[PDB]
Amino acid sequence: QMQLVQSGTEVKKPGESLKISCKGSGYGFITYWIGWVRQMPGKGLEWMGIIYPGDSETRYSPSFQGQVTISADKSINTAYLQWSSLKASDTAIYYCAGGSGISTPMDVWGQGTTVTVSSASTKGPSVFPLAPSSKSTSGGTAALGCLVKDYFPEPVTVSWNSGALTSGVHTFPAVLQSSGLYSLSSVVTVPSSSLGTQTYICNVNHKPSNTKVDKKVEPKSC
Amino acid sequence: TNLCPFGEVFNATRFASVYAWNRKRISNCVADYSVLYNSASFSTFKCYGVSPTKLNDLCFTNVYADSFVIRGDEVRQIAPGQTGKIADYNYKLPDDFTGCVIAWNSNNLDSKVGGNYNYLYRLFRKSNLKPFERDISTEIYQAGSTPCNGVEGFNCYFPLQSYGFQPTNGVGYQPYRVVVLSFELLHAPATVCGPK
Amino acid sequence: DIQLTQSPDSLAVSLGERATINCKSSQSVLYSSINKNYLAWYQQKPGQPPKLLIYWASTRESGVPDRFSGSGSGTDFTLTISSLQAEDVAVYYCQQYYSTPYTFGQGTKVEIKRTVAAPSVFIFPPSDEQLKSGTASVVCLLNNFYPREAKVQWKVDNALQSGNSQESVTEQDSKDSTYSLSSTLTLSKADYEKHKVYACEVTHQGLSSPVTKSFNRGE
Ligand SMILES: *[C@@H]1O[C@H](CO)[C@@H](O)[C@H](O)[C@H]1NC(C)=O
Repeated sequence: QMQLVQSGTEVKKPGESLKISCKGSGYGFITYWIGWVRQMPGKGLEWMGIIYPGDSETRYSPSFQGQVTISADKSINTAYLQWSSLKASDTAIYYCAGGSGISTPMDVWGQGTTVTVSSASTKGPSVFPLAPSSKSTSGGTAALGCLVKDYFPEPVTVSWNSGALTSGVHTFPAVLQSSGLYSLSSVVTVPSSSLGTQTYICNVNHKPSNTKVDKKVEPKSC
Repeated sequence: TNLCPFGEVFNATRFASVYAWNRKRISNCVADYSVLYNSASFSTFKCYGVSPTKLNDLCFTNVYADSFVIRGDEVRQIAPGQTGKIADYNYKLPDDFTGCVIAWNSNNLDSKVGGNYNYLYRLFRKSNLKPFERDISTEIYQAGSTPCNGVEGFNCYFPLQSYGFQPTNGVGYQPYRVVVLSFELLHAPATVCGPK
Repeated sequence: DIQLTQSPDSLAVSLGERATINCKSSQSVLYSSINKNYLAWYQQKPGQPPKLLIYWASTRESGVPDRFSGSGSGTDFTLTISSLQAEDVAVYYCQQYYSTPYTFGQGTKVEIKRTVAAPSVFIFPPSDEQLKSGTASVVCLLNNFYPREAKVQWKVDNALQSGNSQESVTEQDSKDSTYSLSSTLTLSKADYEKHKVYACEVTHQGLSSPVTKSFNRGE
């Protein structure tokens, strides 16, 4: 049995060259044909092309002919997928898959390499409280949260009470705003009686911008 | 007793000229295809229509092991849908081929100081071979208007040329031994199976 | 150049029931030499690579449970899950590997179907802190509801707002098979302070009548 391991996350500006990689480890490698699949955000899979490492025999899909270059280096068991000039539309996650033959199912997959192409610069998030309404169902449950707004690139981590509180939490998927910056809100349901007695803090971490922020959410003075 | 005799096909001290290619039929034995792909001694191992990793638990009516010798530049030609000297006049594979084209540099075995000239290839032929066709005819090729009456000269050539396999030749002019595993499944009994 | 069409796009199925997905190929994918169709099925879950379930139209890849079975011939193929399990919530793609270029189906989204559950609705005014920065975000939360379809209408002084809002939805929950949804109304500090009543009107199959939660600016 063998496995494939891809290069890490990329974040580039339109016009930059890029070359992501896929190295295979395990016996039975001389046999494997290595293909590239693209998955755009929220979309399905699209087969881009396949290469044989042993002699660099390269077959493209019509949609990616001369839009990318699949290459290989049999000496290190590594397939490459490269652009000369990135467009913003190239923003996706790129899987390499492996079949032990040409006209063979893809048995083995890489973890995926996330590529983000955007004219946006690294920017740390701004954290705002979604304060619980004081006027809420007194015997039932109340909701409160954080708005993690205007950051780049993805991703951010949002935990609650330094990781203590996970029950009843929903961290929504980021949306790409028309500003090219991402934005996300994390909410939690807690007993309304606990609004006076328990401290609620959301912890936001944005590694790219080296931004660690703790925001206290409490019922608004108003 | 009945392991499939790939040992004597691959580790055979004599290989065949490509035009006069050797075909061993495989029947009535258990085939350990792991020995093959776990080997790190193969330049090429392009399989078509079937996964070597997934057939040491499948069965077939007949398996054929075709062996011969060509130069590195020409191993690319041992594949469905190719053209050239070797593909068209020596060893052709069908478009819907199912099997494995395994090759390795044999410069240590099939080269000599003054040039080894035992390995030949068909240079001329009136039409291309059909898939798995084997021509060993030494008919003088008629290139010109006037027919040769088995007489060699201007526009009338002996159809076989020799490989000039010298140790100091560049990779691609050096010899490579090739084995082509091909697999058929009819509605007859299956006799070639994996250990699983 | 072979093309595949999957159907349906979306498929909701109660726990322990049968799910069937159809792949229609524009052309046959039968290798003559071994009587086998060159058609594969993949499972893909959120944030994960696709996983090979079934190859040669009907052979199970090793370590695939019995409840997955593949079938069909010529151009009409089927992936079938008897006994849908919580862990089967995923997208399923068919792929032909008869000839390059290989091609995938558009994909089939598979959800757990459970009893209707109405959303708990909550509305959050913008923070004083955000208003200093000169934008205002009004958030509406629909919490733990099934199914996913719900109309969210923003109302600003009783005027329906349009195209200044984006929605966002959770993965179906592992334990209770519900979705949660956030509608986020975005406007300049200026435009925020022109109006009084910000309201969020939710229509959902589990609500006899559309529920509205609202707030008056500065309370
Ligand atoms: C002979 O071929 C077999 C493969 O069938 C292999 O196990 C062995 O290493 C070969 N002998 C050599 C390289 O001397």
